Amino acid sequence: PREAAAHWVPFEDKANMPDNVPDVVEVGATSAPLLSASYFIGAKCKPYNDDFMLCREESQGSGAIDCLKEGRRVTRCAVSVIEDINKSCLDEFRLHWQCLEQNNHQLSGCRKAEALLNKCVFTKLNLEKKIPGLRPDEEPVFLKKDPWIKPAVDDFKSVRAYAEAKKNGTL
Amino acid sequence: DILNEEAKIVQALNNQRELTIKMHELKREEKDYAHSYSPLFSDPVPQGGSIGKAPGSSR
Repeated sequence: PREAAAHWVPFEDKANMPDNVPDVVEVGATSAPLLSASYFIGAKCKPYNDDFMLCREESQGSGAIDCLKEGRRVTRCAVSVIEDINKSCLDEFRLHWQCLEQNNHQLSGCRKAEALLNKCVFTKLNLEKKIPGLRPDEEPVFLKKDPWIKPAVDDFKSVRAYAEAKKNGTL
Repeated sequence: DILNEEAKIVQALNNQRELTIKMHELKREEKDYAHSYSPLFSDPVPQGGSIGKAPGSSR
């Protein structure tokens, strides 16, 4: 909660989780893949994440040890989402998060690869990207045409792929 | 007629003596949080500082 300052020393511990806790696959995705697939892991794994945080609320200060069984399932279902999005559109997912590698991981600077990825995942993985808390007669911001805030440099691969998807008629 | 006017005054002074002993007991009696703090917001429970709040921090 507070930052380490004044000569902090990093240390690691070679040790293992005990016998009674089963093993769990951990997420190997990085900040641009994770920020890319954030909306789709939030769309598929809403009740599991909600179960985890609601358990952690109900057992106060228990915290760590007593809702471990449910933090298993949130990691498992998000790994399921990212495996499925790899096998579905590895190329356009890659186009998206390689765009997000530049521009400070700003989501504002990568709209034209984001449209391709959202179409490809809604077509095949059939998850939709939505923003809740947004009452009607308020346009969602990744749908609007001529935004005020445009990126400095459109990346070249996604402009070319966006024009090719115009020409194919899939868009 | 003078002994009765004695007894009226002595009754009126034992009334004041009991009045004082009561009003001295009423001070040292403990008082509710709704009377001795703000009436509105009668709980002492804080829930203070809620912007980046962690679930599980309640107890």
